Amino acid sequence: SCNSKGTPCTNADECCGGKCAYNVWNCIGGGCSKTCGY
Repeated sequence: SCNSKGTPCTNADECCGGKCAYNVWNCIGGGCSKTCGY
């Protein structure tokens, strides 16, 4: 059970590829929503 890119998560495990993290310019690390890369 995994997820795909563009999907919200809290850990890399949530991503079949292992790329869980948020990438924003107006969302400093600390209260954001990480997304899948692969």
